[PDB]
Amino acid sequence: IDNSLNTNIHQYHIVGRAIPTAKDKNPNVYRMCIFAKNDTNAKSRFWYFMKKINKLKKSNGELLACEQIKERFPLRVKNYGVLLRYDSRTGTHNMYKEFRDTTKEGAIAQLYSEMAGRHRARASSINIIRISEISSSLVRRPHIKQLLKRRLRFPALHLPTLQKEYRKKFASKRPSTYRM
Amino acid sequence: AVKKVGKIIKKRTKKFTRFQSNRFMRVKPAWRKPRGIDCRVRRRYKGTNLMPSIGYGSNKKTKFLLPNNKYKYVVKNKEMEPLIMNHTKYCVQIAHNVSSKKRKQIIERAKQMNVSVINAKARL
Amino acid sequence: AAKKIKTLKLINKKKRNDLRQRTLRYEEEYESERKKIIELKREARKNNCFYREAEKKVVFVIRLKGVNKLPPKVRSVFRLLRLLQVHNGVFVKVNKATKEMLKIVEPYVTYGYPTLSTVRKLLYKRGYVRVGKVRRYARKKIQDNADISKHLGKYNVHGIEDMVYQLYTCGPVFKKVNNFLWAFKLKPPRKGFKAKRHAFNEPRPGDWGNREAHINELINRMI
Amino acid sequence: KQIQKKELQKINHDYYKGVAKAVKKKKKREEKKAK
Amino acid sequence: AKSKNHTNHNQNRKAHKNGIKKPKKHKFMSRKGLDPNFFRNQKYCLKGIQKKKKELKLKAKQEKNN
Amino acid sequence: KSRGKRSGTRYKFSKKFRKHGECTANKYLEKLNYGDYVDIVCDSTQQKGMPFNYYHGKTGKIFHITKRGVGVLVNKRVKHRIEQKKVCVRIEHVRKSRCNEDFLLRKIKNAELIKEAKLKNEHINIKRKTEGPKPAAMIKVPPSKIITIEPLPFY
RNA sequence: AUUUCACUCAUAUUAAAUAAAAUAACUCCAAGUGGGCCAUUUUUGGUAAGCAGAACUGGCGAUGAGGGAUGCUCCUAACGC
RNA sequence: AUUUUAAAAUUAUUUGAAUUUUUCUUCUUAUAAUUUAAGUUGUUUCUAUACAGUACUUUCUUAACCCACUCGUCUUGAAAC
Repeated sequence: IDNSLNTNIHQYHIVGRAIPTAKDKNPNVYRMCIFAKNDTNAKSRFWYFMKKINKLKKSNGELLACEQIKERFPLRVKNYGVLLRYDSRTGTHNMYKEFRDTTKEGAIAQLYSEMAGRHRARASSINIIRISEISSSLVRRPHIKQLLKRRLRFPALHLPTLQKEYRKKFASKRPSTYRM
Repeated sequence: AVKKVGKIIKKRTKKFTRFQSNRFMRVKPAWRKPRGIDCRVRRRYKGTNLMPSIGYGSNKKTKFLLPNNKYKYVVKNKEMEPLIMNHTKYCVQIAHNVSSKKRKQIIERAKQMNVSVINAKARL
Repeated sequence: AAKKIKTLKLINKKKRNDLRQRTLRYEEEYESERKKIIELKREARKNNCFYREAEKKVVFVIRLKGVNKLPPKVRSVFRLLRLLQVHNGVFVKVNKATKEMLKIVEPYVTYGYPTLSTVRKLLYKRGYVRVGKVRRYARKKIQDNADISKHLGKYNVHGIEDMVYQLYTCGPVFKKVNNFLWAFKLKPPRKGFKAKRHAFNEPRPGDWGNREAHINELINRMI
Repeated sequence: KQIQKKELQKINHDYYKGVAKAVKKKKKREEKKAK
Repeated sequence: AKSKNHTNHNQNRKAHKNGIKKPKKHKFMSRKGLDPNFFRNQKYCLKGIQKKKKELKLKAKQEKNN
Repeated sequence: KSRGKRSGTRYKFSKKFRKHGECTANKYLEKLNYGDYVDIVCDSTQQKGMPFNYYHGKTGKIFHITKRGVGVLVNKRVKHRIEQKKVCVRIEHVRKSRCNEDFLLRKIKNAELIKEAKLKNEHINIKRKTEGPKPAAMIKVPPSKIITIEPLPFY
């Protein structure tokens, strides 16, 4: 495990309720699972979603439960379909994307990197929705379709990345990116 | 740089010179506080004839004492009576307006008194 | 004329033994609280019911920005809450009014729930005490119990672990202890802040705002 | 700790079941709103 | 030469530099010209009570001083 | 260029909607005492005995009573200091306040509670509560009423 | 309405909170000042202006230190050695 | 030279007890010192076995990395073309 390699996203589960009032004796308790860096950001984003959908904020409400959802199996290969809602500089769109990796945390991190690279959509301008595992049959994007062939194999054209211990400033003769 | 010698701890050397006393003869090296308006030194620009302030004053526990670990005191003709008791604390200097005969007698008395003299070899 | 010395010695011994018993009861209370919270959460998960713990009622807060370029109301609230330097820190009781006035200073501060080890470390390590006469306090490190018994022992809180308990639990004595305890001077972080210019709860990296349980980590480098 | 482990399995299972039902209901509503 | 015809900048800061001064709030307020024909009676009231109290004071003083 | 008496009262002094006509025939019957706290409200049906532009909405106390005039002491800000000002207004415009009915009710409650509290020799936190941190307790909710929430799509 | 007596209304945390709240309050003598400007936000005239004119606040002037290559006002931050 | 003391701890005795159940287990009855108490003390050299020197302290001149716009002035704005 390397801190540089790993990201900092954890699935969080939040349950909350408005304070019981005289006008409405028992309010409908709400529950929702979201992705964030840590529990404080999870609570903030949860309450923001509350303020946007249901008529309720911090002062006239409170929390009930705040837990962390971790994976059942960290070393399996799955496929994830996630719906989005983001806003461009000139409009607002939604779109559905696919991703393949070990866990929902990595899937969300990969998705955020994808958005930043492909649409310059900054982090605060994103909304995740209805992320769910999907079967191999029902994947909708060919660039993840071809990954699940019967028996994959390919070369290793990636250039070497050696340690600072040996990234010296001089050498004996020209190396080769061919390698194996 | 601060100079450290024994117990006397001095924080500054290079007696400060007046601003612009380099390229103007009429301005003498004696320091003054330039008043000016856009006079640079008052504004305290980065590295240009920094001015004296109270913070450079040495410690009063060791302030006036001379590298001899001993305060200096001037003498004129025969005024050695108040020096007998504090011979470990006060060194004696002959006043520059003393003739050879009087200076000779003073040096004679002081040497047997066992008190150091600064300008022992004056005018001889 | 000499009985006084021995009488004072027995007084000191009695104070020592009483403080011993006090800290034993306090150590009982802490472990009792931890056991109770664990068992209550387990029971909640066992049944179809949920358990939430109330806010910790005491908040440690640190100032982040300098002195220039502040709104007059902001500066007045800082001077009223005793955050004078740029790395001073204080404890505050939690009330709706206090939180409301903290709401108008949130952008320039970082506030959260203490936790016990770090409050103990702050009291022992960076703690300083107003000692002298009123308005002439002449801040002085603790190093002892004589002065704390002299001025604050009247309310029977003489000692140091008494302060630890009286702080970690919202008890009878705050307007005395917090007024007695000089504002904590904090060292810059061991690694550094994330972004002074952005909120913590923002998805972008940032620091200012509400950190709740996380403040202890950053205090452990503040020290 | 096996009894608590069973309980935790059950509660997280119920959470995911609720989420899946929400997904299915939203999908059905989208299909209805399609035409 | 054009001259700025008005400003109110920095006025509030100047006011609060010395702090917003408060009136001293003394206890009694004078009755120089407030609703006469009532304090006209009140002055006689005070004179009468003072006269009775002081005459009793002098009576006690004499009967104790012989 | 113009700073007359009623300047800039096109709406402030205007009587509110469906409130025209003379002042209520019971407002004359209020009882006033020296030392009471009072509010100043400029009504427009009455014309003489009128307050001025700034004083609408302020408070004060009663220190002068005539056949119909009422003199109220007010703190009016001027630059660097506050100076007392006595304003003479009329009964139609003046109006009994509520700034002290809370404290009066609190005092009455104190008188009728701490009497028996002292009789029993009990100490109470008679200072106002200012409810802050709620306590921690256990609550129930069946799984049949937990309604999830999820962000909404676009349209 | 006044005076004098009764009686007594938390006061041991102090009639809510928090307060390097008495660094206060007052009185006296007196200099300089009385052409301002920039910045986020609000806003008047003019097409616009580094324009003319106002508004709550902060700065500059009265002030340097690190950064923006460089800059009277930007960001961090205000200075004993 | 009338708080470098008190206790605080440590060792070695002794006292009764205790408990997490014993070689840093704790609480003192009584004893003598240690210091983690009660702001750095010791050891070996060199200066050096000399009376002015190449050492040692200092003044001055040269260079070297970094920085530094002619002052005084009226001015919102001065190094100013």
